Amino acid sequence: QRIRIRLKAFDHRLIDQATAEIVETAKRTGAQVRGPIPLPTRKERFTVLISPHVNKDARDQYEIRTHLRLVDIVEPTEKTVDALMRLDLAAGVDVQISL
Amino acid sequence: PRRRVIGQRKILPDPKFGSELLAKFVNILMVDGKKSTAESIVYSALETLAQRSGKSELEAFEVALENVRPTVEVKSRRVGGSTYQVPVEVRPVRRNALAMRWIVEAARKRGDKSMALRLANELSDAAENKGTAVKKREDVHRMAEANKAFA
Amino acid sequence: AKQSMKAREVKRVALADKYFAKRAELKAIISDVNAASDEDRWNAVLKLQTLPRDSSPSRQRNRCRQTGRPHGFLRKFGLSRIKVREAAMRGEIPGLKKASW
Amino acid sequence: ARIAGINIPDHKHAVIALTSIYGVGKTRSKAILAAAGIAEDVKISELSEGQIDTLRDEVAKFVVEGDLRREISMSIKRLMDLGCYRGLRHRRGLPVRGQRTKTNARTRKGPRKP
Amino acid sequence: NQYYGTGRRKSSAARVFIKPGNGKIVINQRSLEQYFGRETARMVVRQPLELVDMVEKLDLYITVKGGGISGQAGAIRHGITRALMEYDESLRSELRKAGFVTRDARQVERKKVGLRKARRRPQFSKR
Amino acid sequence: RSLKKGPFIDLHLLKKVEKAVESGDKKPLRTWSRRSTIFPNMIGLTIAVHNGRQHVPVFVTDEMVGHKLGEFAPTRTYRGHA
RNA sequence: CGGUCCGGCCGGGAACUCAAAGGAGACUGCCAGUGAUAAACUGGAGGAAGGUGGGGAUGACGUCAAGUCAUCAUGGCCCUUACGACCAGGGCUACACACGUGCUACAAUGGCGCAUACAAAGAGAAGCGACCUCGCGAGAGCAAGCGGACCUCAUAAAGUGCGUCGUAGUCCGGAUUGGAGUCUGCAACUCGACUCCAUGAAGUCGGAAUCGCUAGUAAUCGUGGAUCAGAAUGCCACGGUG
Ligand SMILES: [K+]
Ligand SMILES: [K+]
Ligand SMILES: [K+]
Ligand SMILES: [K+]
Ligand SMILES: [K+]
Ligand SMILES: [K+]
Ligand SMILES: [K+]
Ligand SMILES: [K+]
Ligand SMILES: [Mg+2]
Ligand SMILES: [Mg+2]
Ligand SMILES: [Mg+2]
Ligand SMILES: [Mg+2]
Ligand SMILES: [Mg+2]
Ligand SMILES: [Mg+2]
Ligand SMILES: [Mg+2]
Ligand SMILES: [Mg+2]
Ligand SMILES: [Mg+2]
Ligand SMILES: [Mg+2]
Ligand SMILES: [Mg+2]
Ligand SMILES: [Mg+2]
Ligand SMILES: [Mg+2]
Ligand SMILES: [Mg+2]
Ligand SMILES: [Mg+2]
Repeated sequence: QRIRIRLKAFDHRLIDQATAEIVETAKRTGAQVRGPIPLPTRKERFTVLISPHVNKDARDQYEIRTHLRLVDIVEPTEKTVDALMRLDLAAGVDVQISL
Repeated sequence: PRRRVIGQRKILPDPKFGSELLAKFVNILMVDGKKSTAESIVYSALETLAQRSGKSELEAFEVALENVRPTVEVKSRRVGGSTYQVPVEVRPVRRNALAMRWIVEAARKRGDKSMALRLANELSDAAENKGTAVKKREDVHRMAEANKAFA
Repeated sequence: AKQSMKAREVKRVALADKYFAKRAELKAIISDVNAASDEDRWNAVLKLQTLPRDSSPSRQRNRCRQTGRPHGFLRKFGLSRIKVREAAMRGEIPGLKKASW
Repeated sequence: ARIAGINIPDHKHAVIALTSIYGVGKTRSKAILAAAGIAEDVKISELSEGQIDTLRDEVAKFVVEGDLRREISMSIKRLMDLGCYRGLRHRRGLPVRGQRTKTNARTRKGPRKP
Repeated sequence: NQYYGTGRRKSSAARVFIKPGNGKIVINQRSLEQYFGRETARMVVRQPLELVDMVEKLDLYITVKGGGISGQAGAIRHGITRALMEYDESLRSELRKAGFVTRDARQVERKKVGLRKARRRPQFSKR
Repeated sequence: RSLKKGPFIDLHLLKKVEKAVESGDKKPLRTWSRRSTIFPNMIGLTIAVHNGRQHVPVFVTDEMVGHKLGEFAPTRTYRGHA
């Protein structure tokens, strides 16, 4: 079968190393790893007034970039699934697995 | 333009003929960035001059252009609270620009149906040295040789 | 401050999920022509009024979470514009840096 | 030419000329000419009379010209004597449909008197 | 072999393949006259193959994405330029003088806060 | 305007009006509900509807059925400028 | 390249566009001339780009007792069967007038009808809502897919081709009002948005005077987002023509 892994993060270095940690621990159990692919980053923008009162033209513009990585595994032996479900990464990465 | 002196900007020739002069003409006629509309109008008027009253199809335009091009202008210069109208020579490119602008603005204020045939009449009578573009030229002159003493 | 306004708002929130999103059946369902075309639908339309004037999701003003400001709200953070700026510069909203493109 | 609409439209395309009849707009004119079997790039010229009164009593199926005006004006009088809100606004001369009145009510109130 | 070129304008992107020895201009599985209805776009696409002259000496298969008529026409011009530069490798010097080789980098300017447009300012009045 | 899927009227006004047409006409019926449709059921009774400070009495004729009650009690006082 | 129902849709390819990580590139670096053996200026080559390449963020010491005690925080003062608290209705939408900022026009470089091209950037779970059926229409019923480079919003408009109107207060303009409706919402009277039929004011380019803009700018044409049950001609963004 195929197992699909989607990684979301707020910065690109943490998610870059997280994708590494995945894809070599997948080759550590001798599995074929398709990817990793960078999907387009989704940047949400915000624009706020910065005075407490009556100053319409004075504004600040912020953004949050969400970085998306995709990796597919196409030759899972039983020691690949557990071998991916035991892995410890810092708090900035959200992983979603798909059977 | 205190300090930074400027060069020039490129302009394409015309698809149908390969002229820069007429490409200037349609930029001056264009409104609102509708280039297709202005190309249509100018081709529609120029052939309407050529085979109704006219020559080899580029010559028929320049003959009407030369008879509205001004050779002298008025520019004003301040004293301490007086400004003399000093006559000045007009530079070639400004001559073509002034001619094209006067033709377009005379064609805009006529009373006929299309814009193509308005342009057509104005260019035709500019070839015949009458109309209102040519008299715009005549009276810019008149005022230039009225102030001939301030050269 | 006007603490009492915050009290009104939290009471409306609680009482509103108290009734609606649970008993919307009195309008979302019984109004259907397949549910009734007669006195049943009329009885439901009149029953929808004895529920308190609150309990509608359409009476929450959606104030700030810290100061309770009505205006300049941002649904993404739950704060006013003033508080999101003062907390974003301090570095507490993750990933929210100043944008320049 | 006269229609059941008593007015006399002039020599232009029929779908436009039948809108000079008070109470007939463009959609009504298209319905009229579609039921009469008449194309609408045909003038009031170039048209039969055994084609004109088929128009006349095709348009006789609507509330049209002076009979519409009566119907409208008494619907206004009704409000004006009912004493409603729309009636107060009609009887006085102010906008009725809830428009701004501090500024920009000059169509309803006419040219401005200082 | 294929001789390939990539060209880009405001928001368009064109890939150009040229083959020896036939006269087809085909863009998005369409003729040139079917695609560009404006003769100025038709003129801009024929520009580089006029100094580099031909009768029907190479056929070109083009696809384009994004932008409008002028953007796509300029992208195709730039792509033809790069492709034929890969073809001959010494038509470069005269194409430089024609201005066909420089990627026109004029992009639309962003709208700025407090302004009605990129530079258009609200109407000011003293009082 | 409102959907044809049911006109609107309150409960307290509905009960007050039914009991007033059973019991014969009475005091001007005091109400605050300016949003309720006038029904056929109360032609002839006098309803005093709130306008913000007062209760304006209205005598319902048959022409009023289908309108709202608040249409017959103006909320704003104004009589010329100068 | 094979096959095909002729749609990258299947096998397939990793070339190309693109996506997003890393790296290279521009430095008066090079060549002439001028210059006080200067710092620097004009010109040329190469180059995708040349002299701060374009745009943004970045706002020194201070000025105006500038603005905000109604975001918050806070010294002092004041209220403490009310200047505190709860509820229904109303009001903040009034209207003789004056001003500021916008939108739509006064038309033929246009209006209307039919056909047909080319975008970017976004949003979405009490959410976005396709297909099909009904309605002239706003919409309704049924209901798939989508926490999304996959599904939906969502068939871009100016443009091009054909026809018509033929300089009129018009087949320009679409204010105002009458009738009939849809949807959101306990509830559209005061006081919502939208649709259909009818009505068709002013307005024919604007006094004194005054504003913005140096290039993908001005001008014009559409698209999206936040706020938000519903409710933009405003605000913040995006591309097309130019
Ligand atoms: K009419
Ligand atoms: K109002
Ligand atoms: K204080
Ligand atoms: K109110
Ligand atoms: K406006
Ligand atoms: K104005
Ligand atoms: K009209
Ligand atoms: K909304
Ligand atoms: Mg609300
Ligand atoms: Mg309003
Ligand atoms: Mg733009
Ligand atoms: Mg502003
Ligand atoms: Mg590759
Ligand atoms: Mg600096
Ligand atoms: Mg002060
Ligand atoms: Mg003050
Ligand atoms: Mg105060
Ligand atoms: Mg209240
Ligand atoms: Mg207000
Ligand atoms: Mg006119
Ligand atoms: Mg400048
Ligand atoms: Mg527009
Ligand atoms: Mg917009």
